[PDB]
Amino acid sequence: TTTADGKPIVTVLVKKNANQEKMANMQWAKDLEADCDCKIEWQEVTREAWAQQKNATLASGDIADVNLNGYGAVEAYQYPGMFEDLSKDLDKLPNVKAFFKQKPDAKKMSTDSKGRIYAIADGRGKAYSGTGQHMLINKAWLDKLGLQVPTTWDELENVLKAFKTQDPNGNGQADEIPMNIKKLEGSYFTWYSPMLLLNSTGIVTGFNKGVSEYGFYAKNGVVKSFLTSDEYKEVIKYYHKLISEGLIPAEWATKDDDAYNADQISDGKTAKTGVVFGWSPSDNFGKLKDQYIAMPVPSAPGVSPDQTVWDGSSSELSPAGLSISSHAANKDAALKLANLLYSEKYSVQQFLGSFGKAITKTGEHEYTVDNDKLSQLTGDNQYPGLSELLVGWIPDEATIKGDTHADELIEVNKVYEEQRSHFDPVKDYIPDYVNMDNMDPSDATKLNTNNAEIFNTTMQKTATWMSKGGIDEEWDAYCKQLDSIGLQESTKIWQKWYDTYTK
Ligand SMILES: [Mg+2]
Repeated sequence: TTTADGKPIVTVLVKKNANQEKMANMQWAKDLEADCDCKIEWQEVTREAWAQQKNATLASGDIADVNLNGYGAVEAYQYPGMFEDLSKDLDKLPNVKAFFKQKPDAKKMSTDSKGRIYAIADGRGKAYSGTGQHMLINKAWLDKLGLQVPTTWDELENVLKAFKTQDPNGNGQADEIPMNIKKLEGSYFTWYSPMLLLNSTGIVTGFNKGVSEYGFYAKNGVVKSFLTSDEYKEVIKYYHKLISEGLIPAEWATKDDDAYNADQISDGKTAKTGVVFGWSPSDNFGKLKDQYIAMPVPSAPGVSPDQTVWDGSSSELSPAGLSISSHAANKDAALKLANLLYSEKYSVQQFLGSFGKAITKTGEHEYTVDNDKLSQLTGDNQYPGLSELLVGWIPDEATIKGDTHADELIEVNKVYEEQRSHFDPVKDYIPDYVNMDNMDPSDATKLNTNNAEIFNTTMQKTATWMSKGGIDEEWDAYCKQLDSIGLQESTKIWQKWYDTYTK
C-alpha cells in the first residue's frame, strides 16, 4: 500500500465516457498525484462496462479506495461497513464544505435523513443551473409563412398544418416533418420526452434526472402520479390528433434515437423538421441552427399563461459523485485526494481538460476554452477530461469563456425564465435531492419492484393510444390496473420522502 519512497498508494475507480483520453495521459491527473504526494492507481471503467462490473464488485466486497461516479449512498446501506461516512471527516474536506455552503442543494443531495454522507454530489457550474429540456421551432419557417410562435395547443396545431402543406423549406417537396418526437423507453420518461407537453397542462416535469422520469410530480405540497392524471390523458389525445393528421411521423414509436436525430440534422443544407424537444438549435440542428429558436411551451385548453409551467430540472448538480472505501489502506491520503478533487484547480481541469491543452487559465478564477481544439480532441476520442463525469464542483466565482455547450444553454434558458417562475420549486416540484438513492434500501426495493409492474405495459399502451387512439374507452380500466399493482403505494412512499426532506 506504499511506494519505495514511502508515498501512500491510492486506488481510484473512475467512470469514463468512451470519447475520453486515458487518465495516464491527462496532465492534471499527474499534477493531482504530485499535490497529494501519493501514487494513484486508476481503474477506468466506461458507463456500459461498469453496469456489468458493478454488482459483481459489491458482492466481491473489494472496492477501490476512492470511487468516482461508482456508487450511490443506498449501497452503503445495502452493504454495511463498506463505505466511509464522510460526515465524520468534513474537517479534512474544506473544499466540500465550501461546495455545501454555496450550493445548499448539493449538501442535501449528499446527506441522507440519518445525517450520513456516503456519496458526495458534484456540480458543473452555474452556467448549467437551468433545465436541459427545451422546445425548439423553425423560426425562419414561421417568418416565411407569416406566422407567429404559437401560444396554445390550437395555434400549435395550425402552425404544424402550415409546415405540413405550405412547403416552408421551398424545395417543392412535401418533405417537412412538422413536429418530430422521440420513441418512448420502456422503463422511464427520457430526455426530450414527448411528455414535456405535460408542462402545457400546468404539471411541472423534471426529466433531466430523478423522480419525474418515473411519472411522479407535486403540486401544492402533494405528490401525485401523472400516469393516471386527466392531464396525461389530454396530452395523449392531443398527440393522437397530431399523428392522425400526419403532423408527426407515423413510425415515431419505433424509430431508433440515431435515425430520429438524423431527421433533424438532414444534410446540413435543407431543414426538414419544424418542432422538436432538445438541448439547443446548435446541438439539434448543427449547420441549420440559425433557422431555429427555443419557444415557451404553448398552453393547454383551460390553462392560463400564468398557470403554464416549464420543466424544473437543473443541469448543474448531480448526485453520487464521490465515495470512499471504509477499508481504504491509506484513509488520510484518500481524504486528501478527495478534497483536492473539489478544489477549483482540479474541478475545472476535470471538466475541460488540463491547463495549456484546450483550456487556458487567464486569471485567478478565469478560463478560456479553445473550441477548435476541444472539438478536435473529442472527435479523436481524446477528450482531455471527465466532462460531465467530473467529481468536484465549479464555484460561482469561476468565469469560463468558450464553453459552447454552456453558452447555448444560457441563451435557450432565457426563453423559459417566465414559465419556470410560475411554479414553487419546493411545493410544485419534487426536489432533486429526493431520489431513490437517498432512501432506505427497503423503500428503494419497493419502488423498483413496483416500477417493474408499472412500466410493464404503460409505455406500450401510451404509444398505442398516441398512434391508434382508443384512450377514452380504455382509460378507467388502465388506471385501476395501475393502482392495483402498487402505483398508489409508490405515490405514498415518494410523499413520505418528499416530506422528510422538505417539510
Ligand atoms: Mg419542402
